[PDB]
Amino acid sequence: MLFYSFFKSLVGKDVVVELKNDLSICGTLHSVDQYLNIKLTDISVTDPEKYPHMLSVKNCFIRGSVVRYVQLPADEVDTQLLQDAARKEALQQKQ
Amino acid sequence: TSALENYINRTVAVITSDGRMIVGTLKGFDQTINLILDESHERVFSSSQGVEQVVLGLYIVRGDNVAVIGEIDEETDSALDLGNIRAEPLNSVAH
Amino acid sequence: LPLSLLKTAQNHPMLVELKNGETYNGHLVSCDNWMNINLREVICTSRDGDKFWRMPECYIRGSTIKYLRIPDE
Amino acid sequence: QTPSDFLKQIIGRPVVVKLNSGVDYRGVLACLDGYMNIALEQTEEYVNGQLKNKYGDAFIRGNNVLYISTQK
Amino acid sequence: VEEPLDLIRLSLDERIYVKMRNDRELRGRLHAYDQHLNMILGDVEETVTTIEIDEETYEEIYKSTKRNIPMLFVRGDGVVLVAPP
Amino acid sequence: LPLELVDKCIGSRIHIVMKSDKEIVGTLLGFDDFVNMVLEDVTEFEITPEGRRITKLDQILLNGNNITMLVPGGEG
Amino acid sequence: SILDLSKYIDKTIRVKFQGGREASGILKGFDPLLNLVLDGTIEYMRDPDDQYKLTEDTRQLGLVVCRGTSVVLICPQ
Repeated sequence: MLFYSFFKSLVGKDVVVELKNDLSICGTLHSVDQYLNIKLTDISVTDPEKYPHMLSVKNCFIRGSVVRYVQLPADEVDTQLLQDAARKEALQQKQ
Repeated sequence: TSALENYINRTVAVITSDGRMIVGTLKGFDQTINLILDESHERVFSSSQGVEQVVLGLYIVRGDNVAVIGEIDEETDSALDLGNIRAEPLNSVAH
Repeated sequence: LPLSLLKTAQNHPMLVELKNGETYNGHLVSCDNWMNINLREVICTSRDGDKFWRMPECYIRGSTIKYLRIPDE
Repeated sequence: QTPSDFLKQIIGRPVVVKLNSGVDYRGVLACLDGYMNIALEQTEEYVNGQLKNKYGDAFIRGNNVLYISTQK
Repeated sequence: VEEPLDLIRLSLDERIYVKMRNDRELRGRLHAYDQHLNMILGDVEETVTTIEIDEETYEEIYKSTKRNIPMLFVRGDGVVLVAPP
Repeated sequence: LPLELVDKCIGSRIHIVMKSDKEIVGTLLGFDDFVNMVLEDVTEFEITPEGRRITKLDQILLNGNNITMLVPGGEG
Repeated sequence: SILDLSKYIDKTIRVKFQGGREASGILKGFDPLLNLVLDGTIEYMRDPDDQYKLTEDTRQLGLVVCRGTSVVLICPQ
């Protein structure tokens, strides 16, 4: 519930999501689900352009099971609120 | 809500867990990532033999294999672009 | 909608390709909500084309199914 | 009841936990849970010899851990 | 009963190193964590280690690549272990 | 029933072979609703190298997520 | 649920698992969670050099129990 809320609070910002097959795609987060699904609008390739798989896709829906790394700016996330939410979730999941 | 209702009855490219892209049209979708598509064709063999690119139609891809699905800006039916075979093969999701 | 299409695919030919590269071409006769398939007259062949054995009935789990090739009809 | 009684009588004893990848972590089992999660300090790593020496508490998830056996 | 998740939550906002699959490591301040081992850490540094093989003598040479990020979230499916540096 | 056989196999020797080329033979101490079981003095042997890996004599909790086969009575 | 094991409660079946290993034998008991208990179990592994000649890498176990969580396919024999 903490990760879905963190994905919902970061909607509308430009971030780069990396897949398990070393593919990275940058775009604006449009929506998120309970299973950490990623939806990127205005999707583009990263700094290497060695993967012309689609090359004409602006909206990409990627599952949460394939995403390995999600790079985000530090100004778009608060450390103390995320730490308090993590400390609450660690007590709520175990009880 | 991150749903695949916007990609129904439109051209879309789905990536498998083995690292293979397939362009088709998702006919129906559900709460699992397993989806039924039509007019499935590869993209790594379209530059060598266009007849061998179209493998089959109306096949169901499982949810454990589908990694990411991106929508294409198809203006009309039977129109596709951006194909190449001189690119590096993508790796698998397992590492 | 994939589950309804699989339930409506009774007595239809199909080819189930597993995650381990094994392929089974048969006629699906029973389906469940967890994508479990029960097919009649299924022939099992490998990824390289080597046929292993033939069975009059076969049961394949949905967790071990990678792809399902159905005809255009 | 019996895995809970086994995990209850294993706190403080030194144990080695082998994961699914084949790496083993040996040390004093400080904390354990019902989902096979382990937290052990001073855990040495053995895959093909000595791989890494830990000076603090090392955490191993239960989803990738294969087995855990007490050292004697 | 001290849980391992409650023990990992006591090391919040401190420098830690997480070893993941495919011979990768990350070092940084763990800002958020959950029960599924998903970690969102600020000021992260990732190191990917590879082994090159010689064509003649077949000797293994260890090489490393390093990258930095201001903030990064990683799922718990790929993370193998966590430790202090 | 498989669960009745697993309950009757407690207290005696049993071998649990995983999905890979690995097995653990020892005295079955107890089991739960999950396939993870407790073993006493379990010896681990790898089949594809065909050799023992570690000989521990204690209470070992083997997770059943990768447990493939369970044979009471040990090997032959 | 969908596949009734009562037709195979006294017949020899072969079950292939997700891990690549396969077993063959006469099933003696079944479970609603796809767990099986069979007597006279012969287990064969999956090797890159042993594809058609799978009779060399075969081991015997007798009375064995296979869990339904790792079962991938079942076939009559």
